[PDB]
This record gives sequence, C-alpha cells and structure tokens, in this order.
Amino acid sequence: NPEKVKVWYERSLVLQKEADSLCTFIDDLKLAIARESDGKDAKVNDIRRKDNLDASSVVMLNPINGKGSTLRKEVDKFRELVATLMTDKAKLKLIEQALNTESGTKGKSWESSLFENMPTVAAITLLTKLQSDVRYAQGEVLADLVK
Amino acid sequence: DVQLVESGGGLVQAGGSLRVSCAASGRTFSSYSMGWFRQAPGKEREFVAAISRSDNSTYYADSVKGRFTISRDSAKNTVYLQMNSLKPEDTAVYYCAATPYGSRYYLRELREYDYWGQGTQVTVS
Repeated sequence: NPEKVKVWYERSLVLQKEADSLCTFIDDLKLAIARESDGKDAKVNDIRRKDNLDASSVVMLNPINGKGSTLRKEVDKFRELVATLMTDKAKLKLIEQALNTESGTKGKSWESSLFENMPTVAAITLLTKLQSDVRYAQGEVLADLVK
Repeated sequence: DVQLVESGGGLVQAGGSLRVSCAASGRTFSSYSMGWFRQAPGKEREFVAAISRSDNSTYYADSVKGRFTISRDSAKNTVYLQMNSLKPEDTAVYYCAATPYGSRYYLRELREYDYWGQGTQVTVS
C-alpha cells in the first residue's frame, strides 16, 4: 500500500520549515514595530499604548536597515514554493496566490504602499493576517501532499 | 529582567580547541535567543554566533564559520560555544547576550540584544 511516503514526508518537511521561518520573521517584525513604537518592554499583544505612524515606516522602510523588501522576497519565495508543491487546483493556488500578493499601488513598492504612513496597530494586524494566510496555505498544501 | 553567567575562558596555542559556556535563568531560553559576541583588542564588539529559540537554527560570522559551534541544553539552561582550529585573531573578550527575536534578520544585530553578560577573556598564542 505505501511506496513514495518519502516524497510526502520530504516535501511536507520543506514546507513546514519555510512556513515556520516566515511566521517567525513576521513575529519579529510585529515585535520590532511594537518596540519602536513604545519601548524595549513593549508587548506585541492587544490594548497597547502609544499608536504611532512612524514605527512601521522606520522598521519596514528605513534606507539602511528596512525589512520591507526582505519581507516581500520571503513571501514571494513561500508563494513560489506553494505553487511547486500544489497539485492542479488552479482555483486553489489562485486563492493562496491572491492571499500572498506582492502588488503595490502605481509607481511604489508593495512595502511602501502597505507601511507608508500606517498606524502601529494597523501594521501589526496586517502582519497577523499575513501569518494566518501563510498557515492557511500550509494546511491546504499539506492536505494536497497526502493526495 | 534576565541574568546570564559566563565560565570557560582560557589561554591556548594556535590550532588548539576550547569551550565557553553561558548560564541562563528561568524560562528565558524559551522566550529569548542566545547570542555570543567577541571584542578584538582596541576594536568595537562584533557578533560571533547565535542560537534561535523558534527554529533552533544556528548563525555564525563568516570568520568563525566551520571552526565554531553554538549549542543549547534546555534542562541545564546552558549554551556552549565550541571553538576549534583557534587562530591568534580569535583573541578577544567573549560576551553573552539574549534577544527576544528568533529570525536570521535580527540575530546578527548587536543592537537587538536586550541582556548581556560580563564575559571571559580568551587568548590564543
């Protein structure tokens, strides 16, 4: 009955590491925005003080250390991995590719459109939504890998 | 507040090996990644190696890559930096640090490390 279970396990192990890395990075971005906004003792979680428009822009778009472009390339890598692992459900891949879009607005980068002049609370919720979309994508790929 | 204790520094000749440890307190290992930084004579401190708590991934400076190994023991709340093929350039003050971050994009950044230890002077001759 089982022959290429090695395919299932190997492909599913690659996906998990990539999904976990991306979510860990997003958790760091949420914490960096919270810490920039408030202080070193800042709690990422709900009902947080000092909403600021500058924290997300500093953390994501700073010219020396900005993480926006890094985040974009990491989501792209993950979305491309999801595409190679999926079956032939365009309609399902088309759903996840839409959740993981990297498209901005006009002559601006995806990172600029999303984090230019954006409140800390809105930036953290946007990042939380991105993690939940990564986790949804992961679950759908896993189901597809089992056949 | 978090507290780190350091022990294992020594004097060794070229091509020799050593092992430095760092003591951790409480559940800090679960919430914080552990990093190790060395400060060369008359120079600014630089990152050596880091241990991620999230993925338990290891990160190394390209100058110490292949010679140095970072380890984690959850029960002992201790981190080990195994230093092999030691060169005189490795002579420095080795410092302990904890960061709330867990990804590769933050673990190499000295500024992202909240807590520090005194360290031990390691000499290679």
